Amino acid sequence: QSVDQLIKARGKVYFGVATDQNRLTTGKNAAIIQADFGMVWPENSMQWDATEPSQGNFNFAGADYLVNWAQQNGKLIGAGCLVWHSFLPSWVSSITDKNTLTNVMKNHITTLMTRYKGKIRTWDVVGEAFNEDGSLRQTVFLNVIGEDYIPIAFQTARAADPNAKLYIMDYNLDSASYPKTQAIVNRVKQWRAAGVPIDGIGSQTHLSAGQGAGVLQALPLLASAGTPEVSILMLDVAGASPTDYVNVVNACLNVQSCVGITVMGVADPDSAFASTTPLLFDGNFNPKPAYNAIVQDLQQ
Repeated sequence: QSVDQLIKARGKVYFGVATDQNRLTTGKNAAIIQADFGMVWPENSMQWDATEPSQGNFNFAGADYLVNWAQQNGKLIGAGCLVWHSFLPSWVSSITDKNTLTNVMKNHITTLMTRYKGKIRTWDVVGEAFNEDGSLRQTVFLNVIGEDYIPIAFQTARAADPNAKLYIMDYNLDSASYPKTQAIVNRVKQWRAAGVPIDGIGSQTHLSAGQGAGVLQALPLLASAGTPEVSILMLDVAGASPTDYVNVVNACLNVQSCVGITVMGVADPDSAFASTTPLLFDGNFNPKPAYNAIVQDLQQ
């Protein structure tokens, strides 16, 4: 049974998954995505180091394949991350002029978003901008441009494709008493009051065993920032306990503005954390107990 169809029946937009070309051509990934998921994200093919490995010169072969596949199969598309220190090529992190880096960042955003204009439901514009104590992470963008880089990125993105929902995303937003959770709420409220077009907060939900329960309180706190949408993305859970997965799903159902959930991958062996077997399908592409528990939870 399709978790995407069932979550849509409960009033949400999608249950999605991250993938890319060589997953769609191997294993049983394409068949599972076709049957069970409503939205696809590029795992790597839209990141900066994959799309702009040298200045002004873009690589789109991998991203084009995924966008075309999604359109042919009637799936929604999410994409990202436009500005994320973890996937920056060296040529960007060696720029020291504020004007130059601003133009480089705007060109990167505008080029990617224009190519797929109108085809992408959600863009992750800025990722992992916060330290664990809630201060802003001292990346090349903060050091060279200053805190204005976040407003600039979102303004540029809105102009490039007004149809897309624009998100900021971060991890370790899984507990309501963790300082980073309240910090992103504080800053997003301030940015939206200044007219910055942040449509969503995406919570990168990479969980250890037993941490699902905390999301029931953290996700409503994230929603208190007043963005139109929030989402769970990059979801995986060490051990893949049904209890942890059901708690995350119910957090989504309890938060009106939470539009859906994206899991990090299909089958355990293709996880970056494969030894923790943290996904919903096993190494033989069989649905795991957590998958069936989600199905039952969505039907009750």
